[PDB]
Amino acid sequence: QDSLPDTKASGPAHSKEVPALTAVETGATNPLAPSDTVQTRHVVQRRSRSESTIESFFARGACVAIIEVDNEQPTTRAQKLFAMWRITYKDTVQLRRKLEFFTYSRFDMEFTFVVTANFTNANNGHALNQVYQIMYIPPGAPTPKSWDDYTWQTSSNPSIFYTYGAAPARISVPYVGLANAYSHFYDGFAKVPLKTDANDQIGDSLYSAMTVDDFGVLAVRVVNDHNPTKVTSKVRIYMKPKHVRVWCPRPPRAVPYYGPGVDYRNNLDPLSEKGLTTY
Amino acid sequence: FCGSMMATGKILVAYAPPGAQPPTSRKEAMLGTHVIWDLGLQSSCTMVVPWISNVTYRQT
Amino acid sequence: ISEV
Amino acid sequence: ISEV
Amino acid sequence: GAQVSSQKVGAHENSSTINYTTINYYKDSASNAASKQDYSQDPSKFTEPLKDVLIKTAPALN
Amino acid sequence: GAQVSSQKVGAHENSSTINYTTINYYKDSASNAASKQDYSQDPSKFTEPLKDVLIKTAPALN
Amino acid sequence: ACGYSDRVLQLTLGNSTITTQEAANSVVAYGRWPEFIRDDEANPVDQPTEPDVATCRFYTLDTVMWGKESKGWWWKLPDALRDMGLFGQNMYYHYLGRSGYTVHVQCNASKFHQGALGVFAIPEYCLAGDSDKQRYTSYANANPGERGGKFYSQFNKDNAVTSPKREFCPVDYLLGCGVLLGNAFVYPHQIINLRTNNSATIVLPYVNALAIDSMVKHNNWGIAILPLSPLDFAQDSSVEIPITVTIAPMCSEFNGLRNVTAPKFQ
Amino acid sequence: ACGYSDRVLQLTLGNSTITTQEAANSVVAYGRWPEFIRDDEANPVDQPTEPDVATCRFYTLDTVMWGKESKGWWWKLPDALRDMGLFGQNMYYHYLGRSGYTVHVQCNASKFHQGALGVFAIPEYCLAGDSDKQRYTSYANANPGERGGKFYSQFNKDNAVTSPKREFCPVDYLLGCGVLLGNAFVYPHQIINLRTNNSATIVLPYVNALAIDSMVKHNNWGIAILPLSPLDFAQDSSVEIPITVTIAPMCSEFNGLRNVTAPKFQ
Ligand SMILES: Cc1cc(CCCCCCCOc2ccc(C3=NCCO3)cc2)on1
Ligand SMILES: *C(=O)CCCCCCCCCCCCC
Ligand SMILES: *C(=O)CCCCCCCCCCCCC
Repeated sequence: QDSLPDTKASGPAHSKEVPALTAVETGATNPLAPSDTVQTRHVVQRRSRSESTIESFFARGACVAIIEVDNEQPTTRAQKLFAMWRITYKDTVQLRRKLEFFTYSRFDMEFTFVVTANFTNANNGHALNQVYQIMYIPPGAPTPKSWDDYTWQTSSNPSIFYTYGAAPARISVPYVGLANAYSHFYDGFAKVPLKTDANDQIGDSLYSAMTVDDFGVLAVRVVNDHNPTKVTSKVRIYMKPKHVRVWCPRPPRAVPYYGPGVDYRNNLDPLSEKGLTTY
Repeated sequence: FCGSMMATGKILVAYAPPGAQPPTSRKEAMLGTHVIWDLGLQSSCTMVVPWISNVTYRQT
Repeated sequence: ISEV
Repeated sequence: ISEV
Repeated sequence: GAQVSSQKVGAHENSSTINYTTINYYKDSASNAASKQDYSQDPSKFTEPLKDVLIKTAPALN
Repeated sequence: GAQVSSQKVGAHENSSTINYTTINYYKDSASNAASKQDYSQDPSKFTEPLKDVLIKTAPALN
Repeated sequence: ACGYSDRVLQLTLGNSTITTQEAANSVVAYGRWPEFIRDDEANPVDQPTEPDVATCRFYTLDTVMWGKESKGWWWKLPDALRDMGLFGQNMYYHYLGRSGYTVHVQCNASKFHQGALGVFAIPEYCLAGDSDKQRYTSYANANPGERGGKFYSQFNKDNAVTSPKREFCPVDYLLGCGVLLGNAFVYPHQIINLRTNNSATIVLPYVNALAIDSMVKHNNWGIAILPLSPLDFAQDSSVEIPITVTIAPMCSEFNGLRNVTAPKFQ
Repeated sequence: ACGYSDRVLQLTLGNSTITTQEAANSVVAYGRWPEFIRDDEANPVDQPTEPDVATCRFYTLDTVMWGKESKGWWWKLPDALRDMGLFGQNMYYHYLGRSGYTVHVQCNASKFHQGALGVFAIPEYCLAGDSDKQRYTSYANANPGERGGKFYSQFNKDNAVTSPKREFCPVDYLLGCGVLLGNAFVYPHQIINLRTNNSATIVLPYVNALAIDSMVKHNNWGIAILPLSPLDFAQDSSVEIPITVTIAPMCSEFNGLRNVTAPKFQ
């Protein structure tokens, strides 16, 4: 049973008890029900808050990133034969704003990968089905310089081998934070400038940034050797928090996001024009 | 200490938890976690660096 | 089994 | 079954 | 090791308590789906963080 | 023949002991997944391979 | 019984006592009183220092003036107290420190004056900056100490790309952080509406994603005071009354002792 | 049993550990270990501050050199420690302070070196002065801090009546105070005779005519180190070995908190 409270039948009043009057200076919100200020009937309440539970509010796979990777002939100028993405919920706005209703969080994370591909050029023959490698590289591990160098041997790093056309790839991740909860907001620095420092560059940090690499990166490549004709692919990453817990509520972001921190730049006018005595 | 047995000496070894100026003088080093090693028949000294951190796990 |  |  | 629970039935067919079954296949609890049977709490730590919480029929200030 | 064990639950949903189930399908134990419930031991055969192991508060050499 | 009241309070911590004959009850943030780190939530293994009465007592900060053009003031904790007696010393001689706080905001005027102050206790109060440059506010500017900072009615972008000020630019109706001020009430708070009360009293627990952290690197709580309704008196266009903030550390403990941290505040 | 010895000691206080493989047992002055002020001997009514691990730990002073002409060195407590970390701060922010001490004197040399140091712990070590002028040694000169002072082989009277040095003139065989050094053994003491031991360890109780007093105005204990037998080695006429004094405050408590005392040491 998760239903809300029944409305109580309430009659007329002529008393020294005054629930309608209060003082919001105290910091508290007046605990009033309709029966405190109007005559009410008895209602047996069946409605429920099942869908607004923290889990139910976040129980949805959100698009957090679009990684583009090519399979073509290895030439000698900059190419996308492999790609790397810094793991974050912040290249996208939607889930970011939902998570930001709270200061701290703790959860397991589900990653789902939708992979799409197409032909780039009108025609140089075709391509056989591609296998994609998605390698997790935790902070410290060697990062690839080349689409097929030794790092891809992935002996200790976790990797997904996705076959094109198969159902979207899916994995789960534990609560991997260094703290007892994830900090959606960090008012402070990773370094302090000391009076005894040589340059004053030594103690300079980014405000509100914590560890430099936070959760590491995802390195994506096409395992197949190149066809004559070029194939371009995109890996869309869907992120879902599960077994979620949250602490300290915050006002929602009201103006557009300007990078990873609380910084605003413009469209600082969220509210519309409406006349005071206009319905 | 891999010196001769006829050799004597007292050494201070220290650990300063993060956040301040890295010690350039024994005077500053004395103020943190430290062991004053006296050389003698027991050849070796052990300083334990205690887990003192803010986060539950540090990065490698 | 576990019936809840 | 075997419950451990 | 199967887990059996009642579903909260919304629209009922013209046919009482209906159940569903759940079995975890993996060792890591991170691998698990969501139970979605989530308990609720009082808003009071946010709506009434007062040292002397007062009864609504009496004066807020006295 | 099903095998049932408790998971060591890390992050808990707002809902206690949770289990998982395992069934070997093949005759050859080589075919089996890893149980990952691995016991630990003393470093002593490496950290203290001494014939007369001594107590840390007393002189190493005497 | 006898004659007691929500409006009349005495607070005593260490050798310091506060009285108030016009309070609006008092707030305990998130319903949690300050406490010490439990053995089963403990993380640094070394024996902590608990200075008690010498640090857990009422430090009064420099008074600010509230006038008709005042847009709002802000402070960060522990930063506001970094130079306050033995609390400051303990904070700088140790790598780690945790503390709760009793915050007492003071603003009296008269039965004929008008105005309302929104006093807000914000966990992790990250503020917005100067520039096109993101997350660029410098340590020295992010931390004003006792002096605190201010809000502005609008966003003046620091244009000088050659020698940037690396300062915050806190806009009032955006709570200085990209959200709307009207919603800041989800934070622990009180209102000083001058017809009702002299003062505000908020008790803050230690709030963090960790049991303890570096007080020098990170502020746990932000105190934001904004005029929800502007000051006014009789018909005198240039009215001015004082606002005094008095703060007490509570259940303060420290880990990681070594040589003193001397931050460069220039 | 097992292998234990009078010569091998470990001392641990706070985050600091001392080891010694060549000690001559250790002394507890007057058979009294340091303790806190009991409720029935208490005199200031205000709740004391007990900083514990942050102040009751081993502060090492600047090393002095012992050579063939060295006549002796002296220090006063708490003065030697007035600038030592949080102990110094606690001492200066309070009107009252009491503390016991573990004193560890360090001087190693070699099986072929020669010499003997008399290490003495003196209650109320009043020293003699410069002049024809009685009780005239100035505060700044009476208190050298960590640096300590020295003894002299004879009394050189400060003659310049116009601009007097207002210094002590401690003569060695008179223990710097009008008595004979041979009798200083009635004081808590140890001897560092180099063929026998590296170090001396004396544990001092708080000794006074009061349960607590002003640490800034008055020193409780004096540490006097004199060469009872001169340093010598092989045939080298200019031998020199270090003497290091490491001291720990014990059961430290403080009363009368207010603004910091800043003495003028010039
Ligand atoms: C800040 C912040 C960040 C978050 C979300 C944190 C999630 C951290 C996950 C870290 C690990 O991510 C992985 C992603 C993919 C894979 C993977 N392995 C095989 C291929 O995909 C492994 C780890 O919440 N707050
Ligand atoms: C408890 O689970 C005992 C009953 C098991 C009934 C048969 C389950 C069939 C599915 C087993 C999945 C094994 C996955 C590793
Ligand atoms: C013990 O295992 C008895 C219970 C079996 C429950 C049903 C299992 C269904 C899976 C059987 C797999 C057979 C594989 C060769």
